[PDB]
Amino acid sequence: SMEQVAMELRLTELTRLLRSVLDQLQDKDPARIFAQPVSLKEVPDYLDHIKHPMDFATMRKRLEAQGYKNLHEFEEDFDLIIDNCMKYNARDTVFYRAAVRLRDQGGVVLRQARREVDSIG
Repeated sequence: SMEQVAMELRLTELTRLLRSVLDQLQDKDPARIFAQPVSLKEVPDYLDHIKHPMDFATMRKRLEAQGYKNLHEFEEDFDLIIDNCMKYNARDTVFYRAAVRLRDQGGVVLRQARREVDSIG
């Protein structure tokens, strides 16, 4: 139908906007701490600690499958990256500190994305 197409165009344009958001967020992680899944070869007990792992590569796969229906879902995944790290790692670690900086800096990017999504429908 024409409505299904129009809806698919909306999802495509959301995907385009989320792709730019994701690039902007990932620039706030220049050390690449959150680029890839925590290795279960190198942290074999990780899933005993963290029940829903997340990372930027995993978000990118979902994005490119148009797997985010709205900004809330995308933000949920970004928040998992930060929150998982802040639980697994202690406060006095480069990992925890990198998460805090990503959260603080990403907040700005996400504040305007919310406005752009409400604005452009």
